[PDB]
Parts: sequence; C-alpha cells; structure tokens
Amino acid sequence: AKIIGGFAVSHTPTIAFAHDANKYDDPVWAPIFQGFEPVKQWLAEQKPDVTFYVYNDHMTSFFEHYSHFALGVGEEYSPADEGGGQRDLPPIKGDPELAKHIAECLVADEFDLAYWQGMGLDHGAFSPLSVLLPHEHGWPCRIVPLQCGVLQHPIPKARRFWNFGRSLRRAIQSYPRDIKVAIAGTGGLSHQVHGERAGFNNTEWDMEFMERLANDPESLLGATVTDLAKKGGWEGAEVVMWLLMRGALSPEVKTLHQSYFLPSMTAIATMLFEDQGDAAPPAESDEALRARAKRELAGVEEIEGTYPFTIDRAVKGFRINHFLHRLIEPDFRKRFVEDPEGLFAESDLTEEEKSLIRNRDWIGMIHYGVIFFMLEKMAAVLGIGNIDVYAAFRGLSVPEFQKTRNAAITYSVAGK
Amino acid sequence: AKIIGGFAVSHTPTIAFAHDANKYDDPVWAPIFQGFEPVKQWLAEQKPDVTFYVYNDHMTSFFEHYSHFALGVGEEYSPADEGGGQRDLPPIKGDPELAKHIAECLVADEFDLAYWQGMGLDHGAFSPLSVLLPHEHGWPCRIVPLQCGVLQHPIPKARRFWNFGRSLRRAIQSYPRDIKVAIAGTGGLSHQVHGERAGFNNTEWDMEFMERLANDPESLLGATVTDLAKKGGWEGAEVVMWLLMRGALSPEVKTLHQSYFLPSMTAIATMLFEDQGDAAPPAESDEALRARAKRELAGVEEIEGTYPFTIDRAVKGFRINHFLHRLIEPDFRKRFVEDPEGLFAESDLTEEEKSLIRNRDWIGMIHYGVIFFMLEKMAAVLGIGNIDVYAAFRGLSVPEFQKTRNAAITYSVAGK
Ligand SMILES: O=C(O)c1cc(O)c(O)c(O)c1
Ligand SMILES: O=C(O)c1cc(O)c(O)c(O)c1
Ligand SMILES: [Fe+2]
Ligand SMILES: [Fe+2]
Ligand SMILES: [Fe+2]
Ligand SMILES: [Fe+2]
Repeated sequence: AKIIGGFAVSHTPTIAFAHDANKYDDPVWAPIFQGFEPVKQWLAEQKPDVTFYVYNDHMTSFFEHYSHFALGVGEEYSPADEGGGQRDLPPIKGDPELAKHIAECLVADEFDLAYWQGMGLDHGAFSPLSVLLPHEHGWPCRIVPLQCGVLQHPIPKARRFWNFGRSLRRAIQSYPRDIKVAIAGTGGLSHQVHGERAGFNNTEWDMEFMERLANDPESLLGATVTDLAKKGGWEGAEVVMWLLMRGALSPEVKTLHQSYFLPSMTAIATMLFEDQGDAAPPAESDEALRARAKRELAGVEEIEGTYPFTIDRAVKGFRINHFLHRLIEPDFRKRFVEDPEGLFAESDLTEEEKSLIRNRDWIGMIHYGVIFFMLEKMAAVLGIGNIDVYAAFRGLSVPEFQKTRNAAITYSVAGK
Repeated sequence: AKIIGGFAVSHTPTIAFAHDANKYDDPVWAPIFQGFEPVKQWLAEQKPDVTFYVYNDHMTSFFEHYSHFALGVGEEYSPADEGGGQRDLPPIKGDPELAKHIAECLVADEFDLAYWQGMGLDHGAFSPLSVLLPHEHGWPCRIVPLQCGVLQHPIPKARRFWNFGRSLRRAIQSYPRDIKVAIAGTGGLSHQVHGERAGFNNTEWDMEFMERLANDPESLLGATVTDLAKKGGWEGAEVVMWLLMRGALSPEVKTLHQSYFLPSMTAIATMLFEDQGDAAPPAESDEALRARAKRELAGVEEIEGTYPFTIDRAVKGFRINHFLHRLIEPDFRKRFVEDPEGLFAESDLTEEEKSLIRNRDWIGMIHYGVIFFMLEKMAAVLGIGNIDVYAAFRGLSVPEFQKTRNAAITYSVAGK
C-alpha cells in the first residue's frame, strides 16, 4: 500500500547476453552494468516486497491469443524458451493476492484485462531482471507481471497507458497490507529491429523523451504510434510502457539516476524515480475504493452451494485444472483412461489432487477449486453425462436428481 | 454496414446433443427445435453476410490465458475438442476485414481487447449455430466471434458490456461495405451447473429479464454479479452478453419472436429483435469515427523500410508465423535443423512460404508478413545472431553492417 518509486529500463536481449556471457569485465560491454548498478543498489537498499512489473512478451508466450493488458496472477513464472532453451534462472514468485486486488480496482475503473498463469517470461522481463536482482534459490522480491500487447496493431493509445498507470497507483495504494511496492516499465529506447530501416536510432529524441517522461509526462499524452515510430524506430514506440509506470508514480518525482548507452541496435537506458507521495488527497479514499472494487461480489457469500471462480480460486486450482484441461488432447485422454497411474506419476499434482480425480470426487473437486467445465470434459472422457455430475453435486442418485427436473433427459459435450 | 437485427439464444450443450442425436422426433425434446425455428427462418430469409457472434468459451480454448473481450480475427474456425472429439461440423469462415475495422473503432473508444486466430469454437458457439444454420455444405454466412471472459472474476460490469455494445453498433455501421450484419448474444437463461446449488432455476426472473431486455434494457445496467447469480444462478449471470448484443441494436427494437423451454438444467430461450435504424443521425459521423479509428497509424505509410504488424498482416502471416513460433518447442526445432523437408511436408505451408524459410530470406519474410521475433527465434535455433539478420535486412555483410554501430558486438536470445 506504499509506492516507493519505480524504474524504467531497456529490455533488449543484449542485456541478457551480457549477464550470461560474463561480459562484466569487458570494457565494451561494461557501461550496461554501470548503467544498471544504481537501480540495482536502490532495490537492494529499499527492499520492495513486490515489484509491479510492466513489459511486453515478444510473440513467445503470447501469440495466437494476444491481449492488451495481461495481468499475471499466478504463484510463479519460469523463464520462457525462445528457441535456444530456457535461460538458467530460478522461477520468480508472483503475488496472487495483490494481483487480485489490482484486477478488482482496474475492472471497477473500466479497464479490460486478461489473467494468466503458468506461461514463461521471455527476454522482455528476464533480460533486465537478471542484472537488477540477484537470483540464487529465488529472487529478492515478488513480482506481479503486467504483459502489454504492444506489437499487434491496433494497440491502446498512449493516454490509455497513462490512465491505466493512474488507476494502478490507487489500486496499489488501497491494497490493505502495509507493504512496499516498486513499479517497473521495461523496453526502448529508440530502435528498429525489422525491415530495411533496421538500425535506426535517435539520441536527440531519446534525451528529450527521458527529460519529458521524468518532468512533464503529460506533454507526451497526445503522441501517436506514428509519431513515436518516426522519432524512435518502430519497436522504440514500446515506450508507452514507460508512460504506464510513470502514471503510477507521483505527479512529480525525484530522478535518482539515469543512464544512456548505445553500443549496438538499441539505446540502452535506465531511469530511477523516488515517489514523492501525494501532495493532493485522492478523489476517493482507500476505504471507499475498496468498497467500490468489491461491490460486484458484495453479498455473494450469502449464496449457498456456490463457489465463485475468483482469481484466488483460479490460482489454488491451477495445477489440477491444467491437468484436467489436457483431456481435450486425444493422446492425453487416451493415457488417462488406459494408464491413469502412469499419467499421475508423471504430473506435478499433489497426492490430494490425484486422489480427488481417482475417486471421481465430483463435489470434492468443485470444493477444491476445479471449475465445473473441467469436470464436464472429464465426464465426456469417461463416457458418462452431465446429469451424472449434477446429481453427484446434490448428493443424490441420478433417478432422485432427475425428479427435480421438468423432464428426464441426458446429454454431454461429446463430439464425433 | 447495415445491422438488420439481433437474436439472443441459450448455448447449452443440450442443444448440440439434441441436434447430433436427431431428437426432433421426441416430444420431450421437440420444443427446443420449435423455439429455434423462427430464428432459423429469419436467418434464411434475411441472409446476413456476417453474424457478429458474442459467446463465452467454457475453458476450452481459453484457460491459462483468459481475456475479457477476445475478438476472433482469423480466416476460419473449426469446432473445439471438449474431451469427446470435435463435433462433426464444417469450419465456418471469419471476416478479418470487418474484425480489423471493429478493433480499430473499439480501441479508439478505449476498450481493451484481445485478438485471436486458429483456436476451436466450443459449445458456447457451435451448440446454437448447429440448430440455427444449415451446414450440409459449409455455412450460410461468415462470423466475427467475440469471446467474452465471463467465468473468472473479476469480469467487466453489466454497464461495461452494454457500453461495449453501444460502440460496436457504430463500429459496424461505419464499416465501408454494404453488407448485412446480424448480432448474436448467447448463453442463459437461469441455470447453475456447479456445487450444491446446481439445478437452480428461476422462471419468474427469466421472464422479467426477457421483458426488460427487449423494452427497457437500461433498467438492467445497475445489476451486480451478485444480483444476477442470486436471481438466475451462478452461470445464469452470463446474460451480460445478451446485454452487449442489445447495446448494439437500435434504442427501440421490434421483438419478432421469443421462446422459453425448461426441460433440464438450463432455461432454453430465444429472442429475435428487428433493428429500427437510427431516429436521429449519430453523435459522430461514420467518417469522423473512421478518422478517429485510424489516426494512430495515419501517415505510417511515410516511414520507409517499415512493415507495421497490423491485423491484416497478422492474418496474412498466420500459417508461417505459427510454424516458426513452434521453434520454441525443443522437439520441433530439432526436426527443423535435422530434417526441414520432412517438417515442411507435414505442415500446412505453401510452396512460397517453404521457400522463404528454406532460402533464409530474411527481408522477404518481413515483406511477406513474418514478424521479426519469429526470425529472432529462427536465427537462435540455427546458431546465428540477431546481427546476422539485421545485416541481411540492410543488404550488407556483417562487417559492413557493424561499421554503422558504435561498437561491434554479437548476441542472441539463446539460453542454456
Ligand atoms: O537487437 C536488439 O537490440 C533488440 C532485440 C529485441 O528482440 C528487443 O525486444 C529489443 O528491445 C532490442
Ligand atoms: O448443463 C447445462 O445445461 C449447461 C452446461 C454448460 O456447459 C453450459 O455452458 C450451459 O450454458 C448449460
Ligand atoms: Fe544469472
Ligand atoms: Fe519489447
Ligand atoms: Fe447437423
Ligand atoms: Fe454456458
């Protein structure tokens, strides 16, 4: 509930490569590390509990289904395979509770989101994180990732990114735990990595953009994609993500540090901001925002025999849902019927999860966090219908349950 | 550009099964068909070119990545496997042009979207379609699917669904072809299919809701999820999608038909609305709206050697981007390096597409519509770096290209 500041950093794989090839000592590469060091030192000294982390995936985990604002709500995130194998990094921990509260505020502010778990983070996240935070056994803080769909047009306007940041500030502020939160925006600065224009940089624009983002970010809010691509290269226009982070900070900030280095394709830059707090009181008190965020499901606990699939439940039931979900794969559901024990022995399921499936504990699974639709599919796999599951939920024989219906009929989701 | 009207219909897999099992002869099932018949007949008579089709995926194609408003932008859609094989239905065609236009308008109105291609349509979609539209040989119209994330809370508010429908109206009207568009809302009415409350129905509310949706929909815009689930059962609350459809229609509509039937778990209902056009001209002209929708990328054409990855290019490049994307899978990439021709032979790629990859035609791939990040993965897989691809983009040797950089370094996205 206290924002301590935030940082902006390039995410080019140059950075990841430098860490992985130990170019630390090499003077050609060294300005990257000198650039990142104060940010690294600040994070080690301030110890945020959670860093809300703004980046874009580069058509690695996000491709056939591609969303604008994708909130990472899961327990952990491993590195993604980008065609040369996963980087040797430990998973970083998420924060489902914080993520949930943020989702709730942002949805009440009429932003449309995506939620995701269990997919890798590509270079867009782990390239700079790997230089900013020591990563033995785990990582110094939690992150709540926000993956932004900045590469498939149309994308949200610069001002939408800004306005997201503003709502994010209040959401974070109003989270009812006394914890420290830093905000990161990655990407940029100028670069183009495609077409005959590949190799474009604009240091003059980079300096001005840095200056304006720090001290007059509202001046940037009428910039178009075209404006940003013309001045800083096609992919350099990813800096709208810097506007999101900056919008989540105080109207004025202390620039603790900034760095600029252009060795190759990309202007590698960092910026470190100390939040200055709110000069003005907020239009809406934390108390009132918290009540407005929960008003959609206020009173929902009064509904008996109902297990709302909220984010916490989605996270709790993730492994088992994910396993049951694979029953739509013909080779997987074949192994499930024929050699279930072989499939369990290979899974990441707890004994309790295996046992619920093995016992066909219909209500037990709903209770646990399984969404009915996973049970619907399992039913189909076993050649039994929906009515069988419903009767099990009611603790009744199929015949007794069928008496509650206006007609006695049967059906399933089975195809051909 | 002309909206002819819209229809609301239940999407329970009772309907899909009723059709696949030929239950039209059984009087217990008969009235499912009796209810759908007028909507069937209206469709055959009116012949819309495209149905803009609002449904929810029941955690089949959307699970680990789950978005609020996911717009189907691809060429065609096949039925999904839901554990019992795909239903025996021919693919239905998309409308990438209409979908791109709608994206542009909705984003300008500050709705945050997801874009998807190539994933199957579950019972949310094909269940009622299979009874609404003959499919002996393909389908009578195209669709643009809007998959709504109504199952994992927090979801967007009732008023947000409605407002989406309000912009969608203008989005469709402003589309510059004289096609006829129908709009479909699916789901409902009262049902609950999980927990000890499974089997809840409330006919008295279903009737009020039908009444109010037809003739006073704005009186529904204050309903919370709690209101909807309490009155209509947990899953019954998906009727927010009916609201979205209704928002896209004229403020007043003529109800041509409604039906209601409660055999088993779900209240199976249909509503058919005739659009009445616009009483007064819109707040914003079609032309001003298109201006607003296009301004972010206006004058992007003046940026040389640059190929914005817009939706049309995402559709054009889908097959090949998909194929290259699979380079992230260890087994796939090993086949790619070791027997590319075997891999090509198995794939759905065209000869041109195969050539582009075979010849390592970097810039030719960009021109074709391959996004660079697929090429980045491909270079990594092949043991070469980003520099190599950038040099080819420019038509320079690597040493000649390195001279344009401040330092001559090499790097890639390779892991362990
Ligand atoms: O070649 C580069 O410097 C580069 C490559 C990337 O994939 C990227 O996202 C980036 O920001 C920079
Ligand atoms: O059992 C039912 O009537 C039912 C099952 C579903 O999976 C569903 O999406 C629905 O709207 C109704
Ligand atoms: Fe490391
Ligand atoms: Fe990026
Ligand atoms: Fe059929
Ligand atoms: Fe449903």
